[PDB]
Amino acid sequence: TTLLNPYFGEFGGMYVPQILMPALNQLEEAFVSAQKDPEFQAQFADLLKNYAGRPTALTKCQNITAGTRTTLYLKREDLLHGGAHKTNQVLGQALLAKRMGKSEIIAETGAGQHGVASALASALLGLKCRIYMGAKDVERQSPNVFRMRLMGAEVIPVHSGSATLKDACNEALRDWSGSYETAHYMLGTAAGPHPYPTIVREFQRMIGEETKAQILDKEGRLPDAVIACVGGGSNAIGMFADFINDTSVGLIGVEPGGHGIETGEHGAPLKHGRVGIYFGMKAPMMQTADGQIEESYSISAGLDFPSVGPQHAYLNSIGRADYVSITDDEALEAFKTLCRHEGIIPALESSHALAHALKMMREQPEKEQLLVVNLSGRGDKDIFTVHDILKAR
Amino acid sequence: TTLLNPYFGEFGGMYVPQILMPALNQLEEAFVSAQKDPEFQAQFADLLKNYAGRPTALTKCQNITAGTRTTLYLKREDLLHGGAHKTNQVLGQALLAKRMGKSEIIAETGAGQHGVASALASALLGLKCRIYMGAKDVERQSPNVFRMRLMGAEVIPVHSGSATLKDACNEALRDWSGSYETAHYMLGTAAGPHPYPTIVREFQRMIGEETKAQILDKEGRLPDAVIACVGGGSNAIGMFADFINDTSVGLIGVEPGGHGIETGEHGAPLKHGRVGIYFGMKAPMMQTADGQIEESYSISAGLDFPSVGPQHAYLNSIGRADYVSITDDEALEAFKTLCRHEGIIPALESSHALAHALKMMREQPEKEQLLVVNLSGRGDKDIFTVHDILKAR
Amino acid sequence: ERYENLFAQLNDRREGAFVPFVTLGDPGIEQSLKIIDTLIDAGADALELGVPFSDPLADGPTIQNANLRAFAAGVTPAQCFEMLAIIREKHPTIPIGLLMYANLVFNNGIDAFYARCEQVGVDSVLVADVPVEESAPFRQAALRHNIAPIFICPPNADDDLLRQVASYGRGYTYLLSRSGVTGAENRGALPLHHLIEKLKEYHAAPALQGFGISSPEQVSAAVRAGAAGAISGSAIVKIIEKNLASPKQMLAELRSFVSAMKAASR
Amino acid sequence: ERYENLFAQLNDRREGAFVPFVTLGDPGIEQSLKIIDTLIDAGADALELGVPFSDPLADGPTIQNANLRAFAAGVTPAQCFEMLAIIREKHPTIPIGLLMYANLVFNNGIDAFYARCEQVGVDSVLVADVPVEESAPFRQAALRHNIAPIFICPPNADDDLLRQVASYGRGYTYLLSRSGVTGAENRGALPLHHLIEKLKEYHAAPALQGFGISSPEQVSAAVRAGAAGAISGSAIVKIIEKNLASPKQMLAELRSFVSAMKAASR
Ligand SMILES: Cc1ncc(COP(=O)(O)O)c(C/N=C(\CN2CCc3ccccc32)C(=O)O)c1O
Ligand SMILES: Cc1ncc(COP(=O)(O)O)c(C/N=C(\CN2CCc3ccccc32)C(=O)O)c1O
Ligand SMILES: O=P(O)(O)OC[C@H](O)[C@H](O)N1CCc2ccccc21
Ligand SMILES: O=P(O)(O)OC[C@H](O)[C@H](O)N1CCc2ccccc21
Ligand SMILES: [Cs+]
Ligand SMILES: [Cs+]
Ligand SMILES: [Cs+]
Ligand SMILES: [Cs+]
Ligand SMILES: [Cs+]
Repeated sequence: TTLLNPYFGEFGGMYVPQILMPALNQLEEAFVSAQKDPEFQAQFADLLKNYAGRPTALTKCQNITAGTRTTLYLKREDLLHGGAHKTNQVLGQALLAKRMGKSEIIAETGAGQHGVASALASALLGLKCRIYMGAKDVERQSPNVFRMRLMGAEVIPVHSGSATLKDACNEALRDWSGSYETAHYMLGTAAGPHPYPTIVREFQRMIGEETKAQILDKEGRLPDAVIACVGGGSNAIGMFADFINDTSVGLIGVEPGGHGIETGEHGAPLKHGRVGIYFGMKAPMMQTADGQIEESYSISAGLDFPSVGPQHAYLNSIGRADYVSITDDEALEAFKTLCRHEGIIPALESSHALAHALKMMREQPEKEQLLVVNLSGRGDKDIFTVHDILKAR
Repeated sequence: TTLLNPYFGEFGGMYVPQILMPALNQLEEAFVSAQKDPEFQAQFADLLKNYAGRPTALTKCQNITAGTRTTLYLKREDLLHGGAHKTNQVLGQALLAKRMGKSEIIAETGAGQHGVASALASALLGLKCRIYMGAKDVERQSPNVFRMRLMGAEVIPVHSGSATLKDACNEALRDWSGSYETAHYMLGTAAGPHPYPTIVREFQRMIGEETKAQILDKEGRLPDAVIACVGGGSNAIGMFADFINDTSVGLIGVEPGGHGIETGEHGAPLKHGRVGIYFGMKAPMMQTADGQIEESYSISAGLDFPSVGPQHAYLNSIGRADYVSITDDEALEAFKTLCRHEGIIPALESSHALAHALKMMREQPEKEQLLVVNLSGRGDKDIFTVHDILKAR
Repeated sequence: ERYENLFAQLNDRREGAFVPFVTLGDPGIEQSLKIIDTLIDAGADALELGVPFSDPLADGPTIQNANLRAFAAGVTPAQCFEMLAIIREKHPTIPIGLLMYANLVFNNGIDAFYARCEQVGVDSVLVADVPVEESAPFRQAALRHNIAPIFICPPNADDDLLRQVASYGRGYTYLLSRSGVTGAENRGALPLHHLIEKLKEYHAAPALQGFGISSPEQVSAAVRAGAAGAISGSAIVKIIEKNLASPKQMLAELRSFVSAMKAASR
Repeated sequence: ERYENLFAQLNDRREGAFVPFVTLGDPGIEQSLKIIDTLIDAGADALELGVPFSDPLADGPTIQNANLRAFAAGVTPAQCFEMLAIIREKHPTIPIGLLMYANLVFNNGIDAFYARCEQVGVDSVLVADVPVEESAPFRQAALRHNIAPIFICPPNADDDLLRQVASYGRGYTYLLSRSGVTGAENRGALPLHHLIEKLKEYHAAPALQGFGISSPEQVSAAVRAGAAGAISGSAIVKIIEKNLASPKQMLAELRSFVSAMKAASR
């Protein structure tokens, strides 16, 4: 029994060991209560505005779309304190955690942006933060490991499995299984067991709400399409949510194509996986024929995850939202293009969203279209990784 | 002959080879003209708002001042696109450069934040950017060298002299001497020959104007004091400017004390130097008895400069503004404190401003005071430098 | 009706059950089959057997490494069912319980899974990541194919959960000794007396305590608390891990442990 | 009145001036004094001498390194004035011009600086980073102590500047061959005929071209353009740099160069 619907059509649920069900029910209750609480909302609002830096800018590109009839705006979540959209929802979850009398936070991280957000929120609001991060990501997203540790968070390298996000997720959940009484699990994406996909969306929805208000002011109408990368679905659903009932507005999610879908080394379960049960949810999974969970791959640590949030699987199934993939090389080109022609360094995750938007424009340059890319974060963390790759060429 | 006063009392002037005087006069003319131009102002405004991310937040600290009667706000220039206040004025100067038909930019950098700002503005607005940076700073502020180069700027290591900001300044000016017809010298601070100290202040004054409006809304009154670090004086004068005629408002500048003023290894010419002529201006200089320019030292590359802007020397001489120093170790402690108790990673430059504000509070904890620290930038660039130091301990 | 018959025989003998767990195919198919025969011979009242899964979320490193050893041996779910059939052929009456993760059950159809279970002579299935709230198609398909669906009664169980576990489950109730994940080092200390009596009140299948049981004293304590027996997993698996290079000494040490654990159940 | 006498003697002889520059104390005080005597002996009409400064903003690497060599030798402004006095003692009539940066002049008082200049027998001072706009206390103190204040006429000079340089300057006008900083490799190509005639019209002190003059052809061209002569700095200093280990060959190569450069001035 739950207060809210755990499912999005077939997808979602609460597939956790029985031991964690009361934790999840307590969290859902706290959330429903907080959402109705004007004091919680004012405090959340205050942190978002005066601490995080909201509203973020909506930037019109005026170089990269030259010679085409595409008008492109970037929603500047890269400008948010911490350097990614991740900060929005961790601030809400941290308030919920305190509201439930918890003094410790458990988080997983891949890009290290959620980690950094979990650490900064915990420093601010007086929580003891421990962070699980795959050994591979500790290395390829190193700047964020320094940032996290400087802010007093414990960072725990995970060497198991693919040594990436999936494996960090494993350890975080295993930990929480034994610590839920004292620790709140600050899940970093719109995935996992109910109520997380719902909570993460509601604590990210200001992205799309601001975008709507901003684009109306600048353009006098809604976007033709909003475009966002999909790691587990938080930034995309944050962008999409307020636009779902606006049927003219295309909703486009971009999964990591990795080295190529045909290689199997990708992170695109929504379009190239198969429904399964894992990480607390029934959702599209990369899995073997036997039902073992496949390891994913992406150049982008924040997208390198073999599953995806249930509301996206849902929104796709009914054809409300459309999902595509962009490869490493496509994402890199878009990374370079933004750097050199708009003076903005995007996260390699965000670069996937931009790459597809650039494809939309390039494929049909005389098609009149007003596009918004959610620039989920900045690429300071990717600096060395990108350098090492380009040098190797 | 000039349109505007080149001097602040005894300080300022235009001490350049005769060859560069027409460049400076052309620049002053372009500036006076642009300032009266509603189209220039609207475009500048547009870039600041929709591209840079202004207004920046004014964040109330609610941990670090616990147990004291100090209320501390941070003006969040660390949230600005690029990651420092530097971005404000480079966007104005870049517009001026175009307005003067220039297609190339020359800039010096120490922290690499002005460099990054000059590179990003040049990418955006279609200028060819070359950047002079001392070899020492290339190393201790490496993240910014990557950032600059990714954005298509040429970065030129300077090995001459102290291999820091001073020496980068030398090379930039020497270059401009031979390229002024095609290249605009985007000076990075409120120093150098007229009209730069005046232009940089006017293109940074929104910091103090926003701060004023923000503090009035939150507190119903003006600050007791605004506090800012002084590398060459841009962020501080940006903060100070709108508060100069508010005589109740204390204006406090913080020079790098380095290893200790008594060591001679510091960057505090305003309080511990001697008036001289160099870098196009008559200003406080670190100089030998013979009148040779001394090399400065600071843990902070962005403050490691043996001189200071003329308006600060002026504002000090008349006792409008007060200047102090903070050492490396003081700045580091403040760096750690903000990281771990407010969840904000400041630049080591900014940390000097914060350190003094923390001293104001700690020295007299029962003194009721409302303080604003200009948090000029974020400390992503200092991450490894700070780590390497703390590890060594 | 192997669980019903066992608990009837054990109560008749005023005795608790000892249930060892192993991962099927750890460290290889042949040695694992030998391991299982040794577990029975040493006095196992029932067996709990794990199908190697890629991401065992309810498991600490000991069993995590049991899954990996099996995978290193190339062990698939399909080869596990061949083993089970072979095990059932040799031992007609011993209850066999499976420890599953949901995806392995759901993968090629929940009904298809339980039908195969029955086909090979499995008696019960525990799905670690399927709480009572999500169990409907799982427990229905189980019952359709004469398999007992197993449910965990956690230490933090409220009354409504207790009554759900009592009604939904069959064969045995899994009484969880503590929060956390599997592990012989982490021992459950919290008294379970309150839960056992409530489960007996609601006529739940006989309770077996599991998680952190690695010593005979914990088996006896479990029995004296009113439980129908005790389950040891990680403790068993640690002996496999420790003796990988000494296959004969492995079975020797396993026999000793099971025999000691079973003795304490009396 | 050494400049007045020189230009009178040169015009009488239908001849242009050759003015070599060196940094005082490069590579050491002794060798530098020898260098200067060799420059004169080989036919220098006047001398331009630099006081080692920490940050020579109008100088390319060649002279940058001349300043550094001097500093490596421990050369101070005070030791430079000892040299000048010694140089003037030996050569009573040769005009001596100083190349200064502002801070060295301003340091212990502008008046004090020029008074010392006079005391040692210096004839002119060029302050590289003091444009006509900032020159008032500099040119006043110069004139007070019978020193010629020197001003640069750049290629981008307008009429108002020309008239300012003509009125404010004395001894000689510094005619800048090109924008940029000092350097023998970077040669000025832009015609200066327009500036020379305007300076003559406004009765400016005789013009000497400087910056990038490193060959006799450039000296002659300068003279034929109507200039009173030519200044070579970096070219001279490069011979010092090249022959640091061969002190005798240095003076030999210097004599050859100056002699060749002076010949072309006729
Ligand atoms: C800048 C940036 N942009 C996009 C994403 C992708 O995540 P979405 O949730 O928006 O789809 C990231 C992701 N970064 C991280 C990985 N997150 C946190 C936990 C998690 C589980 C499963 C999938 C994705 C995530 C991270 O920073 O930890 C990003 O940084
Ligand atoms: C984040 C940050 N905060 C303060 C300062 C100090 O400069 P102010 O001009 O605000 O006093 C910096 C400085 N960073 C740089 C050095 N700048 C640019 C050119 C220059 C000449 C002389 C003195 C200071 C400077 C830089 O990023 O290049 C900073 O980054
Ligand atoms: O391994 P220990 O002794 O802690 O007991 C648990 C045991 O492993 C268990 O019976 N079985 C095996 C793996 C697993 C996962 C969830 C629930 C039960 C089990
Ligand atoms: O060195 P070159 O031949 O380019 O000519 C310039 C010469 O160096 C000059 O006369 N003198 C020495 C250094 C300096 C700096 C500014 C103006 C004049 C000089
Ligand atoms: Cs903002
Ligand atoms: Cs366009
Ligand atoms: Cs994914
Ligand atoms: Cs306070
Ligand atoms: Cs300074």
